[PDB]
Amino acid sequence: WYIQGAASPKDMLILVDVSGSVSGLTLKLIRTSVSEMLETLSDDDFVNVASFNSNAQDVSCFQHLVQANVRNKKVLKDAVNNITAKGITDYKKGFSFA
Amino acid sequence: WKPFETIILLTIFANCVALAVYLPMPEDDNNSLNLGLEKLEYFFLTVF
Ligand SMILES: [Ca+2]
Repeated sequence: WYIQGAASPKDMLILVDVSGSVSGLTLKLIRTSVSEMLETLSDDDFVNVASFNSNAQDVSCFQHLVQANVRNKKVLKDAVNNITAKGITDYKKGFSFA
Repeated sequence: WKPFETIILLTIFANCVALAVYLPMPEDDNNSLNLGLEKLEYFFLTVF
């Protein structure tokens, strides 16, 4: 209730950095922030989740911004969890894909 | 004669600073100074 009147609905898009340097304590922290970030999202809010390491793939099956209802968010919170860090960081292919 | 004994003693001190400034990163991840430092290794590999 606080959130819907805080602000206007929003199409967000979470990028996740999956380069090798992140693996460790930091990688562990990211999977819990994104799940946390989602809690914030609402049905009126659309959201997808991407991830980059020298190529930007998209974390799940979706490929476009989806309604971020209870179900869709459940899919994204279940694909954020299985991520493995490997590879070169590329912020240019990560923001092109975004 | 005199300085070839001391330019190759100065080359080797420059090879020990290039091993020092290397920064090891996990999982094959590299910043841009580690890439220019493996281009220095080739130049230190032929002088020796
Ligand atoms: Ca990195």
